[PDB]
This record gives sequence, structure tokens and C-alpha cells, in this order.
Amino acid sequence: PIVLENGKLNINIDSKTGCFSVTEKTSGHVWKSDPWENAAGLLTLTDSKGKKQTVNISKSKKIEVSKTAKNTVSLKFIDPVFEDGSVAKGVSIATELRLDPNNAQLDVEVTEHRSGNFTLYDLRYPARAFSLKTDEDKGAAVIPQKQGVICPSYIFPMNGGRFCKWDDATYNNKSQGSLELFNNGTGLTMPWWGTYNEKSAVMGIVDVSARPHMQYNINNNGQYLFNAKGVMSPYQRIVFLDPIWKLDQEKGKMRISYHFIPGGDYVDMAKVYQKEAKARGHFVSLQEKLKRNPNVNKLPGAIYFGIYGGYPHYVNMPGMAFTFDELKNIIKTIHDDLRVDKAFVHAWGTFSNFVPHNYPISEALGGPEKLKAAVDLAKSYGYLYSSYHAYSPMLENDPNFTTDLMQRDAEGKLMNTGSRWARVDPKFQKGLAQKNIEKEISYLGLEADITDITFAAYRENGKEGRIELAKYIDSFNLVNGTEHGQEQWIPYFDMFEGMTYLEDRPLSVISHPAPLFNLVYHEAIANFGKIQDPDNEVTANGDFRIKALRSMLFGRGTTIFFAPYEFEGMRPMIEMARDLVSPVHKETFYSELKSHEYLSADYKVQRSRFSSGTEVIANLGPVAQKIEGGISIPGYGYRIQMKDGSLKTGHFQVSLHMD
Amino acid sequence: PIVLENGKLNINIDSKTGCFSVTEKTSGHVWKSDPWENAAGLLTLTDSKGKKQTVNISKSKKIEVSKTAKNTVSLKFIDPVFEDGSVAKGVSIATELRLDPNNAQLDVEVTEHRSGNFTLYDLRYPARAFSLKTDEDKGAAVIPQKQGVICPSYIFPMNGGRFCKWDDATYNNKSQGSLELFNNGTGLTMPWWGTYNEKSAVMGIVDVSARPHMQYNINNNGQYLFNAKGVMSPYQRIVFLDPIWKLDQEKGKMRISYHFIPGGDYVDMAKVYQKEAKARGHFVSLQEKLKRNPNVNKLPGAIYFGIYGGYPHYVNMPGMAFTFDELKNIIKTIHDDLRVDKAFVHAWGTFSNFVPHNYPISEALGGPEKLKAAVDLAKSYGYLYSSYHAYSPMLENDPNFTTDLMQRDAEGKLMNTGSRWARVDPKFQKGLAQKNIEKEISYLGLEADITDITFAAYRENGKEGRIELAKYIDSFNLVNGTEHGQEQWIPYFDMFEGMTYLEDRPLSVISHPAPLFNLVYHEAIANFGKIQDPDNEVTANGDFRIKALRSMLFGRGTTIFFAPYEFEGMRPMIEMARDLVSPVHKETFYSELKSHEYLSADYKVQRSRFSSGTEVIANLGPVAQKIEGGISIPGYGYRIQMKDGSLKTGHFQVSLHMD
Ligand SMILES: O[C@@H]1[C@@H]2OC[C@H]1OC[C@@H]2O
Ligand SMILES: O[C@@H]1[C@@H]2OC[C@H]1OC[C@@H]2O
Ligand SMILES: [Cl-]
Ligand SMILES: [Cl-]
Ligand SMILES: [Cl-]
Ligand SMILES: [Cl-]
Ligand code: NA
Ligand code: NA
Ligand code: NA
Ligand code: NA
Repeated sequence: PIVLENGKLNINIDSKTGCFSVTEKTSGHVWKSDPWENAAGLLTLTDSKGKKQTVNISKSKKIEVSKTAKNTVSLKFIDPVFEDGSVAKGVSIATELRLDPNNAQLDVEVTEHRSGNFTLYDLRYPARAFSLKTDEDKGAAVIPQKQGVICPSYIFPMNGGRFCKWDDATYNNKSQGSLELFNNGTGLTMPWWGTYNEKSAVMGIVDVSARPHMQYNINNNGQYLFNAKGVMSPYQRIVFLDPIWKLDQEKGKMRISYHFIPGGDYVDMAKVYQKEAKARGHFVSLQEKLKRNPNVNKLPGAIYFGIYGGYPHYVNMPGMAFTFDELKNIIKTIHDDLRVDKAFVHAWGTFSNFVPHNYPISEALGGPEKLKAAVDLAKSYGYLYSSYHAYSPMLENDPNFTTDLMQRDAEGKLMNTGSRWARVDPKFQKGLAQKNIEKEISYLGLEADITDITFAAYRENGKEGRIELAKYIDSFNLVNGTEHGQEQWIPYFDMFEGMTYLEDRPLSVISHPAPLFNLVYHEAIANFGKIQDPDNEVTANGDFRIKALRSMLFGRGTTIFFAPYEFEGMRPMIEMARDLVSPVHKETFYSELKSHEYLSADYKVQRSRFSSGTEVIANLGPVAQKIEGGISIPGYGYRIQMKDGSLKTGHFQVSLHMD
Repeated sequence: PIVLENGKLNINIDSKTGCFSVTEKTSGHVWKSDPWENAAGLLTLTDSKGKKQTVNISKSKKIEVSKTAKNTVSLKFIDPVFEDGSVAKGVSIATELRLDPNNAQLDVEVTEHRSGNFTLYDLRYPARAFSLKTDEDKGAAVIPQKQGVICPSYIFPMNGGRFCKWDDATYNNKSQGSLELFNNGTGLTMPWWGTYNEKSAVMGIVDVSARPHMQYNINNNGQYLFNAKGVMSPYQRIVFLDPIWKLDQEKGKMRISYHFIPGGDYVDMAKVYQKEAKARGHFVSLQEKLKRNPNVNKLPGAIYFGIYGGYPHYVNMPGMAFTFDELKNIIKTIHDDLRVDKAFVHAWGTFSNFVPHNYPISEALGGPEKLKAAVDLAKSYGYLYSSYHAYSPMLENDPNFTTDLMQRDAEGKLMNTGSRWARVDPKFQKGLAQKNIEKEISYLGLEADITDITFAAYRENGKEGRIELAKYIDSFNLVNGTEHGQEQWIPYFDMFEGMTYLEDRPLSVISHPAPLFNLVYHEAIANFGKIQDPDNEVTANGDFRIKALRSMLFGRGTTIFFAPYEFEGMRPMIEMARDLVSPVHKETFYSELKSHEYLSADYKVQRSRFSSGTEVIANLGPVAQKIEGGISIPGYGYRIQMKDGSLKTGHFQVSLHMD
């Protein structure tokens, strides 16, 4: 067995299979290779008949493992063997394992692949590596799915209903699949993932040029590999996360950089990636943004209000649209009656054309002067204001609809026929914004802007047009936000609307929310709840009690998103956000989220520490629970140490008012 | 054009295509044939290269349509044509339209199909019939998905976040797909569906011998049919529900019976099927069951308590399992401190072997005498009691695991390798129950029983074994319940745990819960909330405020499902359920749910009337709303007229206590 070793790590590479283990020498923990099949990698390719098959590349006809430098092992997998005994002659995979001379870091790279007369697709490499043994290792997989989750590697006490769904998912297909990088759906928002137990942690950072997918397996024994054969899996329940290199489309460097952290967990992983985020240029702190624009300080302690008038979906929809006088009175009530000191007012429905023509200010809703009177009132309060804007949609029900600004593929067919909100080719979107945004800014004296959709993901197609639009919006130096966001867009915005959680998502029944994105980026980008899942709606992600406490733990601001007719029903939640969340949000806004901890066995009691000197403890479950020192945290309760030495304690209560 | 007609309906059949329209003569409403492509049916079959294609059968080379009787038209679709111009020579579909001589009822049957050298799969017939025009018809599709939903045929005011998800889903693939009959997942619980506008309603009742699937299209314009071609759909947004006949599988009579109801809605549809439900033998009333077993009267006004000790998933799991003394103390507190007058106590974890060996009573938890003391205490309060039982599982972590009791398919492969809870062949399950259930009944003096899993669905395979087990359990004449249930099992049980809603489900963002199953069966089967989604958990289906109010509207009982460590957190919800839901559940338990109404434009205010004389009005949204006569229903509030004429009004409040 070929060995790479420095002071912190030892890489044990098998000469016959190419599998490797990693001994983390400070703790002594050994990361084993594939526990199921001893597979260095899993390669999906066509056979002689043309059918797709997945093969174990350690079963290849020739395997060359040679120590090639002081700290480099080169591997070559030549002529894989199919299930029927036939050979994929002329197919080869070349890889490299490169140990850092000093640090506990191992680069893994697929350097070459040859197809011969076959077609290569997915390669899991390394396969089923860095796994945790279910109910023996007491740790978790760490997955930055949107704001982020952890997936414990062992069964633990929890509500009986949750428990049944949790355990069942680890035995069926809910616990296996793949996610993609940098989308606003089910996918990841940072190019890393990891696993840890009580002794040691490992996380892998994907090369900036590459777009692998991430395979997950959360305590599943691999029964999904045997269902079609109708036999029982012979494998052990394990947790692993694998890169999936898309060999049929990947043009970048197929490299992942593994970092090994004695005693680390998801916090330590996030702080490792934070260094790489700064080196990649994503990290532009809110302090620098405030130096450039003093109005950024209107955001700490601000509640984000979305007044949804049925727009952009419909123009002046009866029963949904607000007039500008109605908008002005909502603003006045929020300040004068509800005593809200700071706010971002976002008015969905101020123009009489459909997006992407964000003009004119609608005559039917009252006209420009009445809109200016509403914005002027908000500004007199120190509130931020923006209309709803989007430059990406092309809507069927728009009388101005045309396919002119839509993109066509190489066969001349329209793209995004299935995504009505993202149909305008990004190379046109700056031009569309230029039609009226400067006129609205100067007429209303705008201090703020929110632009929706265009920056919710970071895909390659159209990226140049999106950067052009981001640079243009940024040149105005407004306090500005965008829907969802991604790390690549952080330099151009002050806040992201979202970057929290989908309601229905893979892993939802077998994961806990963890503030992974904010552990990296809280100093750099402010985030608020998503308008589809606001703090006033009861969803899979919780009611107001749960969402307000999670807001303070994770460091995001409150989102109240409502149709006008709902407004009277919003008042109690606005008041509670005002009294509880707003002061914590304000104090912690610019700070680093230094640490996050789960303090109860059911993961419902949690503790977050911010570099402003603020400590948030909250209990997101119904029963009181004790933490160290015998302190009790009430159900749906909190214990918050503020910078000024005050201790905020309390809890939410649901009461029945029988007349 | 060929005409079938009686005093109520006129059927116009096109001789060129086989499409037909139905005029309801009293209202002038015309139900149209396929508005998109004028297809009588859509047939999926292999071509001469063996690739599956879907064809419009009205494009067949030879279409024959003629009156073969006074009220029968026979149709023959001969030699379908593919899109490339080639003919599926020797394929034929024969159908019949049979008008009832007196009633507004049309039977539609696929009587014959020939495949030649081709293979036939799905047949949508009739294709895209009985549709509603989106934003013109103001009605809904009616779908008995579990407890049931309606899908409105127009856009209407609602919370802005809900609105965005709603409208967006009608444009993408979330609004098209198919469901199956009689499962405990995403599917239907009654063999009917329908559509209605403000003028008239139509529903189709599937023949008892057939198992079609149901295709849905909820306000979608068919863009899903054109995305692969990269063109914009030229069709209009419509609502339709189609039977999918599985020609490759179906052995029953492929008949659907359409009933046309002037001025009807989902309530009238349910009452039409209720007559058929009785004719089919499903309907055995709770009054009959009470006559046979007076202990049935321990259910009205009872809270269903599931004490979840980590079983059947684990045996004596630390941190989850309760001792029998702890169980006894929970029963005492519920009665003495929480003053719960009636209850069903369901203890998950009383045996020291894994299911399906439901024995012996665990010595580690205290042994038989201490369990008997807990059960004796419950009986002294008049409470019902059952342990957790299941005879269907075969679990990987059971030391007694064997594939000997599992079922194999025609190829000899194990079935249900991916469904650990339903692996034992039903033909073995009565014998597994016989091993100890009579000894538990005799030793504990049991009055009740709940058996899980086996009766949650109604599939053809294994049904003889399940019927055998159901008869055996029913022969004990205990007050008995089972997980989820289906209509076919109603004669054998007194209560169903479930028959509510999945949390994640197709159509969830474009439908409203409606009590369709209980509008049929409330007199015949009691139902309670599902243990995965109990009234103490905050989920996609609501918090305690929403679930308690929906409980009273739909006529279901309270479910409190908890791990023992949560108990102290359950107290406020047990109290509010006791004060509000339990007296209404008690009064309405045996009655017919005569009617259900949506009273507000956002469908959140609702009114239910029970044949006990009880009226429930509730507001499941945050804002107060006015109904007829200017009466105001507070957000999360109610207005209940009891049988004795007294009025109850009130509302839930969420408060923030700050020390
Ligand atoms: O997990 C399920 C749950 O416990 C075992 C499974 O079946 C019966 C209950 O629904
Ligand atoms: O529905 C969406 C919603 O309004 C248009 C869509 O994109 C921006 C907002 O998320
Ligand atoms: Cl875009
Ligand atoms: Cl959050
Ligand atoms: Cl079964
Ligand atoms: Cl319900
Ligand atoms: Na999956
Ligand atoms: Na800015
Ligand atoms: Na779908
Ligand atoms: Na019974």
C-alpha cells in the first residue's frame, strides 16, 4: 500500500483497488474507503449495446497506482469491466491524490478520462468516502442546502411523529439522491460539504471552475441498489456525501480540496470556507458597504414588509391591488400605530404594464404624485422603500408578450418555455432596466431598490448579462436587495430576500436547519425571510413562534408579506417582531455569527454567539428543557444576553379566548 | 351527428372524431369535448421501432359511430396513425356511450381493445372532457385526495406568498399529473371525481371492478406538451380530470358512470356517491356499531393520545421508551390534572420483541402486572386503551428477521424490499396475530384495539389475506381502529387514525382542503388526525389553531402524539382541545356532515352543518372577515351553534410573554 504522510495526516492507498483511507493523526480517527464494495469510484457509461451501466472502477482490467512526487500519488483505472464480463476497452480514468506538505489538506482530482467508443457520464470519485457509521459515529453530514442543514448519523429522541418520518426515511429513497450547486431550488449555496463525528471533521471544497453534483446517503444501507433485483441489501447503514463529476459536460478542473479538522464540526467547516470565500472575492463586508452608503444603517432593526398587490402576476387585480392612498395609510399605520421604528417597505404593484416593462407609475392606482406622497411619508420615517421590479419575465398574459427577447438554443428552439419568470435573455436585461429605473429614482427620490429573480441562482448560461445588470444597479449606490441571492452576487447587494429554506425539500424529514451560509457570510450580506414562506404564514418551516426564534438564532431579519386585505391580522405579529426580534437583529446586524450549538438531544434548544457581544439561546420545541448549569429554556422560549448586559427572557404562548 | 337524448340530457356525438358534448337541458350548460386537439381519447402505445408514443385516437384511419340501441352509441377507433404518418395496423379501441333512459346519467365504457403486433399502455378516455375554462367558469375540480380537496378554476385573493406559489403552479408541471385509487400516499380514497361551475356539476364514478388512474390539469394551458419542442402552447388555460385506463394491466370493466347535477357542487357530488357507497356495502353506521358494542360511546368527545416510546422502530430505546409506571402516571395526569373526561390511550412500546411478534409484555418496562395496573387505571376512568400492534412489518434490525414470510413476484423476486413496514404477506398475518392477541385481551381485559399498517390501503394483491385478518380482529367485538383506513375497511373498524392530509403532496399549493370523505362517511367511521402530523406539531397543514378549527369543521377528533419527554409541553393544547373541540366532537360524532361551505373569497372562512343540529363556522386565516348579515368571524376564530341553541364564539391568540 502506497503512503502519503505529513505531521497531521496519513493517506493509506491500496495498490490493487486505488481506494484510500485517511488517518487524522491528532485525534487518531481513520476515515475508511468505501465500506460497501471497496470501490475507488463509480462510473456510469454505455456498454456495447448502448445501455447505461454503473461500474466499480476498482474492477478495471488494469490499475496503476504509483507514487509520482514527494506528496503526489497518481492513479490510473484502465478498461473497466461490465456486469456481464465484457470490457470497456479504451476507457480509462486518471486521478491524483496530492497531500499538502505542511497542512492537513488533501487535493483529489480527476485529471484525465478517455471514452474510446463509449460515452461516459457520471463519475463518483472518491466513492462513498469519509463515511460515518450509523449509530456508532455520533456526528452528522453537513450540507449547505440553501441556508444549510446537518444530518445526524444516529437515531435520537424527538417528537414521535417526527421520529417515525425520520427513521423511515433512512430506510427508503428519501435518504439518497443528489443536489446541484448554486440554484434557488433544492440545491447548495456553497461549494463544500462534509462529515464529522465526536473526534474529527472533514470537508471538501469544490474547485471554482467545476460544477459537480453532490450525492447524499443519509443512514441508508444501500437497499436502493437492490430493489430492482428484489433482494435484501447486505451493506451497513452509513452516511456519506460524494462528488458527482459530470464527465459528459464538465469543462473545468475536476478537483476537490479536503480539509481535516481535529475536533471540528459544521462551525469549523464554515470558518474554513470563509477563508476561501474571501480569496474568491465574494466577501464584501456590510461595514464597507456602510462606508460607501450611510443609508445601509436603515436596515438594522428593520422589518421587511412586502405589500403584495397581485403584481407582477396581474395588473390591478380586483381584491388584491392596493391604491397609492391605501399604501400610504398602511405605511402610516405601521409607524404611528404599531410604533415600528425601522422598516423596508416593498410595494408589489406600482406600474400599469407587466414586467419586464416596469413603467409607468400606474394612473389607475392614483398616479405618480400619490405614489410620491407614499414614498415621501416613508422617507420622513427613515424607512427604506422600493417598488417591485423584474427584468427577466416574459408573461403569457402580458398584451406585450413576444418571443423576441427570449433565448433560443442551437436548434433554434425557445429556452425557458417552462419558467415564465426567467425568459428574457440576460444580455437584454440591463437595457430593460435602463428604460425607466433612473426616471423612477429621480422622480421618487429613491434611496433603495429591490430587483427580483435575476440573481436567485448562479448558472453559467447568461452569467455575463447578469453581471452587467448587477454592475448597473450597483452604480446607483442605493441600499439594494434581490430575491434569494448567491455568494457570487454578494459584492453587488446589501440584502438577500430569502436564503433560508424551501418548504418541501429533499432531506427535510432527516435534517436540522443550521446557519451554514450565515456562519460564513453574515458580516457580508443581510438576509430576510422568503416572501413565499413569510413569518406570518404557518408552513412546514413553522409558525411565527418558531420562525421568530430561528430568525434570532440564525441572524436574519423579519419578513411580513401580505395581501392588503390581511393587514389587520398582521398587527400582533408585527408587534411581537418589533418587541423581540428587531432589537436583536439591530444589535447583531453587522457582526460575525461566531458559533452555533445544539444544546438538547432533540436539537431543538440552540445557542448562537455574535461578535457584537450578543448570545441567543432559544428552544424551538413545545416543552421546557434544561441546559448546562440547570438553566431552563421554556418551550418556544428564549434567553438572550445583550451587549448592554441586559438578559431578555420569555416565551410565546397560544391562548384560547372563549367569549 | 349522432344524438342520444332523454328528458334531462342531450349527447351530441361527432361521427368524424367520436368526440361528444353533453347539454344539461335545464341550465343550457354544454360540457365540451377536448378543447385543445378535439381528441376523443389519448392512447399510449409502442410503434414499429418499439418506442412509446401517445396518439389522438380521433386521427385513426377508420372511425365507426352508430346507434346500436335506443340509448347506446357504439364507437370503434380503427388503425391509429402516428405522428410520422405510419399506421398502427391492427390496433382498435371499441367504446360505448349509454344514456340512462330517465336520469341525467351517462355510462362510458371501453369495451374492447386489440393491439396486433403493438403493445398498448395508457388510454385517457374520454380525453380532456367536462373541462372548466380558467377565469371564466368560477367553480372547481373536486378530487377525493385522502380527506379531499377542491381546485378552483380561477384566480382569487389570498395571502401574497400563497398567491405567488398558487399562480406559478398553474403555469408549470405542478398542475398536471396523475393519482391512483386507494393508497395511503398521494392518491384518492373514493372512486370518483368531478368538475362544477356556477351552473352545473358533473362527477364520474369508476366501476367497482376497475382501477384507472386519474389525470389532472389544474388551470394549465398545456405548456408541458410543448416544452420539449421549445414552442409556446397555443391552447387555453382549462381544468380537467381524465380517467387513465391501464390497458396493459386492467382486467375489470372499464366503465365510468357520469352523473350530471344542476346547480351542484362538491357537497352534492359526495351525496351522490354516498348512495353508491351504501350499495357497495362499505357503509356500516356508527349507530349499528354502537348497538353491537356499547363501548363505542367512549369515543365521542375523546382525545386520541399516542404515547410514542420509540417502538415499533426500536425496542426499549433510551430517551424514548416509557416504563409502565411512567405510562400509568401520564394517564393519571391527563385525567386528574387536565380533567380529560374521555380518551383513547394508545401506548407505542409494550413488548420486548419487534413486530410482527407482538409479545411478550416487556419485563424491562415493568412486566405484565405493571402494564395491567396502567390499563386498569385507564378503564377506571372510562378511557379506551390499546397497545401498538402490527403484523405486516419485517425489520432489518429485528434479530428474528427472515425473508421466509415475505412475498415474491412472478419472477421470483422479493416484493416490498423498499417498504419495511409492509413486507409480511397478508396470507400470513392472521396467524401472526393469533399468536398472542387473545392472550393480551384476556390478561389485560382489553376493551379496544388498534392495528397499524395493514389496512391503510386497498390494493388487489394480498386483499384476501387482509380481509381474513380484518374479520378475525372484528370477531373480538372490541372498539377498534386502524391506521389511515380505506372505505373498503369501514365495516370492520370503529375509527381511522388519519384520513386527513399528507404534509407534502401533489396539488397542495393549488387546492383547498374539503371534507369530501367525511361528507360521505362521517356517520359510518370516526376519524382522528394522523400520528405523523398530530395536532401538537406545526407543519404544512397548520399549527394547533388551524388544526383544531379544521377538526370541528370536518368532524374529526383531536390527535395528541408525543414522545414521553414532551408531555409537559402538551398540557396547554390538551386543555384547549378539551375546552373547544371535545364538546363539539361529542355532539356531532354520530351525525351526518350535511353540508360544507366556503364563505369568504380566500376560502379561509367556512361553515359546516351536522345532522345533530350543530353548526360550525370557523376562520382559518389571520384576519377577521365578515359573512352574511354582517357577522364578523375573528382571525383563527369560530362561531358555533350547538344543538340546544346556545352560541359559542371565540378565537385563538398568540402572545409574547417577556419577563
Ligand atoms: O412509521 C410508521 C408508523 O410506525 C410504523 C410505521 O407504520 C405505523 C406508523 O404509521
Ligand atoms: O412568483 C415569484 C414571485 O413574484 C414573481 C416570481 O418571482 C419573484 C417572486 O418570487
Ligand atoms: Cl435571469
Ligand atoms: Cl432562517
Ligand atoms: Cl399489509
Ligand atoms: Cl382534517
Ligand atoms: Na431520493
Ligand atoms: Na447597495
Ligand atoms: Na406534476
Ligand atoms: Na369494533
